[PDB]
Amino acid sequence: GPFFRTEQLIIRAPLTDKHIYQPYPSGADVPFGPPLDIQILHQVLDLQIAIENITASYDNETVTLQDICLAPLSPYNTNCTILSVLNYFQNSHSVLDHKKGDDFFVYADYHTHFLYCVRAPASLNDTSLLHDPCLGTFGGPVFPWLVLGGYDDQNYNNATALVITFPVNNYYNDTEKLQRAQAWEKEFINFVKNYKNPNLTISFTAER
Amino acid sequence: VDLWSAPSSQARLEKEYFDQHFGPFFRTEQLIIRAPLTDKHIYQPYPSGADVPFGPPLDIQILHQVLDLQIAIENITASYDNETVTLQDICLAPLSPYNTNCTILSVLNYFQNSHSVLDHKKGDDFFVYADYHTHFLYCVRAPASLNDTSLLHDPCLGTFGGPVFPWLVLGGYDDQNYNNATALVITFPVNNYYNDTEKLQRAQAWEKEFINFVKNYKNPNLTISFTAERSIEDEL
Amino acid sequence: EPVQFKDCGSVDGVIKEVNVSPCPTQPCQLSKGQSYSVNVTFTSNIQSKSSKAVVHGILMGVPVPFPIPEPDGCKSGINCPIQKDKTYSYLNKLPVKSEYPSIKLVVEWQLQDDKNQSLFCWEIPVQIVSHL
Amino acid sequence: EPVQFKDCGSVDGVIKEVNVSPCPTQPCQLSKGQSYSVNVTFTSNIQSKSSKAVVHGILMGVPVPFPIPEPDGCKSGINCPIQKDKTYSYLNKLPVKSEYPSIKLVVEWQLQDDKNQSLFCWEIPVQIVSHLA
Ligand SMILES: CC(C)CCC[C@@H](C)[C@H]1CC[C@H]2[C@@H]3CC=C4C[C@@H](OS(=O)(=O)O)CC[C@]4(C)[C@H]3CC[C@]12C
Ligand SMILES: CC(C)CCC[C@@H](C)[C@H]1CC[C@H]2[C@@H]3CC=C4C[C@@H](OS(=O)(=O)O)CC[C@]4(C)[C@H]3CC[C@]12C
Ligand SMILES: *[C@@H]1O[C@H](CO)[C@@H](O)[C@H](O)[C@H]1NC(C)=O
Ligand SMILES: *[C@@H]1O[C@H](CO)[C@@H](O)[C@H](O)[C@H]1NC(C)=O
Ligand SMILES: *[C@@H]1O[C@H](CO)[C@@H](O)[C@H](O)[C@H]1NC(C)=O
Ligand SMILES: *[C@@H]1O[C@H](CO)[C@@H](O)[C@H](O)[C@H]1NC(C)=O
Repeated sequence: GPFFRTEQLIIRAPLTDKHIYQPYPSGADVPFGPPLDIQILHQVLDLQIAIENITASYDNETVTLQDICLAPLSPYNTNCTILSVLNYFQNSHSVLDHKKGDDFFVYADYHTHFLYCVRAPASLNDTSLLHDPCLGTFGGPVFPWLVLGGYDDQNYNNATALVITFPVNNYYNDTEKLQRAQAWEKEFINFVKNYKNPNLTISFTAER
Repeated sequence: VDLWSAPSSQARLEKEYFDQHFGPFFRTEQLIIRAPLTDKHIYQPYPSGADVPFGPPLDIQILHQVLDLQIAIENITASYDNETVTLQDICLAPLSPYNTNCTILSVLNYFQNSHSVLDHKKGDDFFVYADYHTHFLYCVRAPASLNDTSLLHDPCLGTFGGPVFPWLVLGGYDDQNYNNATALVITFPVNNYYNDTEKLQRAQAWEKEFINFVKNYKNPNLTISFTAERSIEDEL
Repeated sequence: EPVQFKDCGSVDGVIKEVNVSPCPTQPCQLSKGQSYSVNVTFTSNIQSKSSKAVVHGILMGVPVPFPIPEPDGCKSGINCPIQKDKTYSYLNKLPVKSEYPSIKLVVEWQLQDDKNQSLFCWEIPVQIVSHL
Repeated sequence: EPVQFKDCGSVDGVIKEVNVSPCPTQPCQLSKGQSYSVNVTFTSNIQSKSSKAVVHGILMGVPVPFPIPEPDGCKSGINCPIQKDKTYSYLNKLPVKSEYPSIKLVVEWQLQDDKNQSLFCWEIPVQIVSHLA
């Protein structure tokens, strides 16, 4: 329930079209929605990283997302919990671009990894040539219905919107931590409100 | 004779064709990018060695965002004569059809305009032995090299088959210490089309959408200047 | 149109061009029940009395032999005997049948000479598609 | 401060905490001519009469032995004999000297018992610095 402030983003790709994944060497075509385009995913990834790098100032000290976010594995895994489809690739450009094939056709890429991870989001290893993990960076699974929208039934590949959620710890017995998170939220609102990319339509919500 | 030398001789031939066919004239679509909210950083080699300073725009996140803008610009499509006009229809790509990649003069082409090549690292469980710092430091001294001499083994040539010389894609550095650059220069050369006014009109119709797209692009981490060949004929 | 190709080991010759028609976009799309033409221009480095064409379809890294109607290159637009430094254009035309599957694969084409060595060897990406 | 560590095979014990001080940022930055303390809390799964501390510096994957003044672990905060299922804290303090080379390396620390097997085996990243970063 509560005790968790949500900084949320809804991202769509108006200037990008759906495309078809065709498995090698044959098989049924699999459609993929506009925001599941590889370049869109790279841009969204860099926006997410940028948000992770936002710094505010409170009480003569600097405040980063790491200082207010939900890090359930602290202090050995200090990675902030980020609910995002990019976390299926550990928020890594490298894992996102990871692909395998011969010199002519791709046998496995981010398409197959996506198809596997949405069915087993807690898997530490997909059962493909990639051997990549599905688990998020924060040590927990990212469920597909929380990071994708607009898809039909449970065909998550037909998603038309991406949902990126930064949960930060909420407090009722510590006004200082609340005001700190509120200052960071101010910097976050300024940043996202001054970010313009013709390939991305972005809706932002803080805990105003 | 030596059948192992086929890719090397062939790549040498592609390089020769490119520099033989680059030409002195083309339409220039240019960007000058700086990083206001990013400070310089220091690269320390493993296991030891002199520290190398790196300018603000050479931060890894800045380079990723700039690469995003570059790929997006390469994806700009315009409309003209009830027909679509992509950058590839008008870009200077000498090695076509064998190599259809558009010529892009940019530091990102030291990494073949790939996020993965940019994030390529090698090391033990704790320290990195080689990353984009070592690759950048190598390629600016040997731009035409087919491989760096490091654990990465990554090429320096930039996607169109030819070298990127550092003084063309970097600004604000001291002497020839390219790592101290404070500005990135990204150049898109477009064919002139002297005796074909139709494809010239297609080129200008793409240039207007380039100007509009870059005008509508705002990133708080970047300050972006941009010029197009169209700005000259638009006024005087 | 001239298509991109990988040389799989032409020891006794140098490929000048591999022209597949019609193939507007690459990898070449082969509509079922429809004939396509191949024209290989190469330069021979030796003199040979015969030439035998061999075709394989590579799937999952494994070559699958494909018999053609006529394997003799002397009846395929080449003036035998093959002379050194001369340039030739091997010609052929094959129909995509409806029995073929809708798969992606790599077509490998060789032309062997007297010593059973490759005057040319090339591979191109091909996808047999359905017109339905 | 509790630092991150890699377990190099603690057979006869379970590491609970590796504490290096002062180390505000990791990999631990060691200034020349200083002193740093290590405090390893672990749980022994075996009984043992003795315990010997063994330290290696791993450079480019090669372990290089580093003699420490007091290798006997029973004189470093551990009350020998060591009892099974009991928690212990190994303590030590070493100076970073000026003639040590300023270099990045991996510090491997183990504590052997009667069977010459590791009650704990851990390794952390360390950088001897001529200037901080
Ligand atoms: C230049 C180009 C246009 C030539 C086109 C030649 C094509 C039509 C031929 C050459 C090589 C052929 C393949 C070789 C090998 C196979 C495997 C075979 O699989 S099997 O199940 O029948 O054993 C099916 C036919 C198939 C795909 C053939 C299709 C037909 C095939 C692609
Ligand atoms: C608190 C703890 C985690 C750190 C304190 C211990 C440090 C200061 C010690 C442990 C392990 C030590 C290294 C072991 C091994 C070496 C290799 C040696 O190289 S050699 O070729 O000269 O023998 C130089 C000294 C050096 C780097 C030592 C420096 C000093 C060294 C890092
Ligand atoms: C095959 O290609 C060569 C070289 O382009 C050309 O000279 C020749 O006419 C072509 N053959 C046919 C039958 O078109
Ligand atoms: C000819 O050489 C090919 C290799 O290019 C080999 O596969 C084939 O078996 C050989 N045939 C004969 C009859 O030697
Ligand atoms: C060593 O660390 C443990 C970990 O909790 C602590 O209980 C103990 O008091 C420490 N000892 C010293 C001497 O600092
Ligand atoms: C004890 O074991 C270690 C490895 O666990 C080995 O390196 C050493 O040689 C052994 N003998 C000793 C320390 O006498």
